[PDB]
Amino acid sequence: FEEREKMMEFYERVSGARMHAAYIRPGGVSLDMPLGLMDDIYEFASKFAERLDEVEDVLTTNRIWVQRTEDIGIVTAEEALNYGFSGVMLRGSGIKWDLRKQQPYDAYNLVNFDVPIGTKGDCYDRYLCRVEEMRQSLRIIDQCLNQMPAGEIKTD
Amino acid sequence: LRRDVSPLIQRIRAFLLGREHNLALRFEDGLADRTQPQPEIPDGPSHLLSANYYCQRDGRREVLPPIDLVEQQKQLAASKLPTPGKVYAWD
Amino acid sequence: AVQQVRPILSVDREEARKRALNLYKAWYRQIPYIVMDYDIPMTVEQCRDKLREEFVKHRNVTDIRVIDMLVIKGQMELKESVEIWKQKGHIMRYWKESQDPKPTDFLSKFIQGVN
Amino acid sequence: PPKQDLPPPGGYKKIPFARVPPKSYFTGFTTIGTYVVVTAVGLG
Amino acid sequence: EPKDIVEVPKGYVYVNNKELSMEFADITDRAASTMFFGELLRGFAVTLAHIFKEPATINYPFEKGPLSPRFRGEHALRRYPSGEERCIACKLCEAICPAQAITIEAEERADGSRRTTRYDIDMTKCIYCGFCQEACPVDAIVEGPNFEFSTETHEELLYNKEKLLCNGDKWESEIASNLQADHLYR
Amino acid sequence: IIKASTGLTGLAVSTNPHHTLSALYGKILRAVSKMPQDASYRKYTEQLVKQRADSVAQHKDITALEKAVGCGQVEELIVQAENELILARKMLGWKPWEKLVQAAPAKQWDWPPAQIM
Amino acid sequence: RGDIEKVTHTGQVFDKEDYRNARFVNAKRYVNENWGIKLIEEVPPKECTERVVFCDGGDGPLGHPKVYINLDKPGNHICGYCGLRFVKK
Amino acid sequence: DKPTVRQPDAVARSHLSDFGRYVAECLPKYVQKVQLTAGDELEVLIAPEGVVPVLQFLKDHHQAQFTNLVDIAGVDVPCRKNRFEVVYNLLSLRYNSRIRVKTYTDELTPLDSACEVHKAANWYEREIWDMYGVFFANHPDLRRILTDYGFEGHPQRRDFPLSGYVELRYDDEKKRVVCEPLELAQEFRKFDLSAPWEQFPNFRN
Amino acid sequence: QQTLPVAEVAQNLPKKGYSPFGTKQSSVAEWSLARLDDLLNWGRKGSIWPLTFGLACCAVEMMHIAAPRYDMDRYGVVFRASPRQADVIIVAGTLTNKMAPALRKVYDQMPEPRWVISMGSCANGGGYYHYSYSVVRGCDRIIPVDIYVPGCPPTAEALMYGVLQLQKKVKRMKTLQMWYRK
Ligand SMILES: CCCCCCCCCCCCCCCCCC(=O)OC[C@H](COP(=O)([O-])OCC[N+](C)(C)C)OC(=O)CCCCCCCCCCCCCCCCC
Ligand SMILES: CCCCCCCCCCCCCC
Ligand code: SF4
Ligand code: SF4
Ligand code: SF4
Ligand SMILES: [Zn+2]
Repeated sequence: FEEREKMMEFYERVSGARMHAAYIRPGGVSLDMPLGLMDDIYEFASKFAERLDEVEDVLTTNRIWVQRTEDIGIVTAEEALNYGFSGVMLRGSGIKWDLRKQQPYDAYNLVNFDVPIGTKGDCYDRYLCRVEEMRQSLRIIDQCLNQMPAGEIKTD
Repeated sequence: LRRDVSPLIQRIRAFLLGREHNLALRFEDGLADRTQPQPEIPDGPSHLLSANYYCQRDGRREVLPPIDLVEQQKQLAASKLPTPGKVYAWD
Repeated sequence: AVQQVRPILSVDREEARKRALNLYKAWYRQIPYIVMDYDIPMTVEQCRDKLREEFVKHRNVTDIRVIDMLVIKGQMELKESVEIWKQKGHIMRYWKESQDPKPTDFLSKFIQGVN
Repeated sequence: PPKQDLPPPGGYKKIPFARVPPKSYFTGFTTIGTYVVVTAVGLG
Repeated sequence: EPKDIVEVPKGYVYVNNKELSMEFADITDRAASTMFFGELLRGFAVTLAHIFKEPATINYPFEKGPLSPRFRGEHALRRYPSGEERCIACKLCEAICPAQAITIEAEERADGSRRTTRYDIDMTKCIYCGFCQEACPVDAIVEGPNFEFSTETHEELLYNKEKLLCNGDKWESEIASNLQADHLYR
Repeated sequence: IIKASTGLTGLAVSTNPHHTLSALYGKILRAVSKMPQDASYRKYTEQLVKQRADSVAQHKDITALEKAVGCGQVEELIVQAENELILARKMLGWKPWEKLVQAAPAKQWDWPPAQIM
Repeated sequence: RGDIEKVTHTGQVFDKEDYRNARFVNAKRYVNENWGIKLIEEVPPKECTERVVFCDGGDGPLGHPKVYINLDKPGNHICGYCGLRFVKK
Repeated sequence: DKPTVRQPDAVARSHLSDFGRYVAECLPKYVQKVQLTAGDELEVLIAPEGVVPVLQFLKDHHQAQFTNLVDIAGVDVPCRKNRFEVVYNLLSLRYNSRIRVKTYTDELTPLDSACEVHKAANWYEREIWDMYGVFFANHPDLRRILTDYGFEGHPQRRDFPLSGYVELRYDDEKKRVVCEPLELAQEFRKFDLSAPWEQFPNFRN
Repeated sequence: QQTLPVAEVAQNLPKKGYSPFGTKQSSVAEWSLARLDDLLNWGRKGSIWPLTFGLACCAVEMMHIAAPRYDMDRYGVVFRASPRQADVIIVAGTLTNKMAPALRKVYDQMPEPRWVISMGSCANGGGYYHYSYSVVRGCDRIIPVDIYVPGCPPTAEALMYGVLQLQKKVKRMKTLQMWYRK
């Protein structure tokens, strides 16, 4: 949550509110990003890999976390499809389905990333899937900081 | 330059972390300036004053009521089976 | 006039009357367990009188689909009263214990306010 | 001058995303052998 | 290297997909980490390392957190440099106030100018969204930098026109600096 | 030569997928043979399951069958054939080939609905 | 206390017999000392030569929308946005 | 080109047109009208009595494997003879598409529950029971899910007011949270935002 | 309305002191009861224990005073799960019709002394859901409120402003001197 408070500081920098931004609107965005947000977001994305490495060194390898997560809450894939599951609870049960890749929207098809798929369907596979979505979100953040064009911020 | 512990405690922390340590805390040298020069937002594709008319740019009027497909086939008509889309293997 | 619709749990009026009497029997059995558990300031006889008044203000309807919708809603309140699923603030809502009564004569309504 | 908020030319260096492991010092045979040697010295 | 149970496709990553090695070296390694608490000692080592870090705490209220010139706080009514209040009673801000906090009543002033006679903001109905800041054509209503305005009483969180005018008079310098440093973004 | 896992929990691997698929396809033919010939659903299901049965009978390898069908892995093909068998059992009783059970009411599918017209 | 009987710039004051002055025995009444009328008639009118003049609030993009005022009619012409007065001799 | 105007997908239009004609050919009894709206989405307007088999067909056909039922949406149109309409949104992972199945329901007419087909509807129709008040026959558990336990009426029905009929406060002579008639401290100021000039000439026919 | 004094006037004024009841009260018993009240209010404004309640989005901000930028444990403030082991309930979020007896029961089972912080616009006056059917118009009409944190999401700076103003309210709270003058 130290890093999460850094991202709400970034939200306050771009929109003026820490949490409820009112920023993304029909027809683009309301305001252009201020100058110097690139260096701040880049420094945060450089340090966040090491922060996740420390958090995974504490949480992921531990026997108590494994005994509290693994083989617990196992959901089958046909139950996931029949009960209308979506997202990580689909992806943790082995089903290869990510809406950012199959039906792309808002320039997800010009950026490249990986879709994490679980195997067993328990809590541990979904936790590892969430950490892998975190790291692939860092990759997409890297690509979007690498390329952006100069132009308008909203439709005309 | 930056506030930290003495390098003996830094080496102790780097040994106990299992990796080389980069400072999580932000500093004034690593961030951008709070006062920036005043920017100029560039114009988009249709702020040209000569060529554009709204009738060629009106997306709200180019929509239509939904098409009755049986009626459309009846008007326009007077192998593999139809699929809703491309086959994706999620297995 | 005439209309052909799908029924709700009953074909004729006699089955709907039987379902309403089953509601009255089940609510009668559920009232002494409501009184001892919910911590409400209402005697069992006052609860049964309120149940009778709730049925009396719905005696006037004649349509079987309206009657069966009332049966379905009364069964929902019964299921929300068998399991406790509620507090004492919502059980007393039938009695309207906080609303001060308003007069019905035209002189007192003229004196008090335009409503 | 930066008239709009843009990345610098030449691009950025690569943001890390992979998990690097921490430094491991103990092999299991080394751990069992050091435990046996330390226990024998302590019993002496 | 441990083998893979299911061969991964291109562009996908499988977690918990590596088969556990049945050779003697890996079994002895995981056995030593089991009975001698290897990952527990690694987690304790990481935690003891982060004891020696510098705290991220700031000494409130002597030290206050970073902010932005676009920050949304207390509503305020600006005035012109000549001293006349900026608001011209056009009721755009109340028409766009999505929780209907603003209440505007107006009439012709004695000099003929179009002015308000009642500008109320329910601050308990506000969501601090800046739609009145964007809707205002003469830049009268703004979100001031103030957010330390917690009250002991619910009635003090219902701003009158005079309280908003006092907020515009009090917070004039920072609001002027923010609208100097922010107006070409909008 | 057998698949270690499907990469998908809840479905174990199948020992004999070919006989299960052929039995389900024969049961789909037996359920669809009671349908009237004028119904288009019978013709579409017969074309589908005849193409799938020729794909099963032509290919003896499992992954070659999965590539030749192209829908997915063979356990999901068993799941699809079981679902279509349940459908072919149900549509004999649901009777879909007849005319409309209910005609269109006046101003039922008009948008915007508030107009006088 | 004189803030209870003070009159705001909208011509509002509570009467002495009103019950609504009982809310001000524990919290003082807020009356803005800077009335806009006095500070807009303290500004002298601007003498101009042209037949029409433009007003934009004196700040550019931070003022009001730019409007054009005709000065052929004798007298003081008041901008309807900011209240600045123009005159042509 | 036209950068402001949204560019549609022609191949998705052709695939959904062929599949919509396929659905209208497969079920002549229950499917009432197949339409293809702007934005490449297929709407299959059906009879009420075909609420349960058609979705079952869309669960179980080989070219219709709509395994996910993402939500069921109810729209209250009081001007029609059958008032409510019920919209089933289904997602197909095998063919990577979506379909909408729309039916109409009166205030008293049942709907056959889709819980035998899709289990997510096990709560979703419950929401349509609570917000609108349509009875779902053969439901394993039909109760109010989102409103109060002593709540009377159905909220998202358009005959229901926005602020409700009653309010709740705390009362000390009864030591309870009590129910009172609704009085707003400030009323909801209704804004007349109706368009006096028509803008779209293609929707008056 | 008064303003903050000019630095010459501020240099003219003496120091206020910690005690809000003054230095001397011209009686030995009044001075002893005032100092006992000062010690008691120091023990009470130090480490108020808020309640794990968290109705809505404003709660996510509540963890930003848990998060190490702002650190509510520096002030003594520390969360406890049970309402019996809590001084404060931070009503923060939308209070609906189903949560009226829940909030009343959780507030009533909490022991005296009781101070309630109303964080967020929904808890203050309903907010963006004020005109709806299910939302109670603020949490004042069910339970008493001592502190009204006004932001919709408050900044955690603005939430700790409400917490510090509650600590100043407890510092001015007088019971033993009231007992002597009752
Ligand atoms: C300066 C000090 C720094 C360190 C301070 C902290 C010290 C370390 C931590 C202390 C305790 C921490 C809190 C409790 C944690 C409990 C964890 C736990 O037990 O988890 C259960 C887990 C469970 O094991 P698991 O995680 O593998 O689970 C899978 C296996 N099943 C399900 C079958 C159990 O770990 C253990 O039980 C491990 C064994 C613990 C007891 C040690 C047995 C030693 C046996 C003798 C060794 C002989 C070697 C060979 C000799 C040959 C001679 C010829
Ligand atoms: C695992 C340790 C085995 C040996 C333990 C005992 C070692 C010492 C034995 C006694 C030695 C006496 C020397 C005179
Ligand atoms: S910030 Fe938004 S909610 Fe607050 S007064 Fe302005 S328009 Fe209304
Ligand atoms: S939008 Fe601005 S000028 Fe118009 S009524 Fe509101 S505050 Fe006044
Ligand atoms: S006051 Fe604002 S942030 Fe808080 S619960 Fe309500 S909407 Fe969410
Ligand atoms: Zn002007």
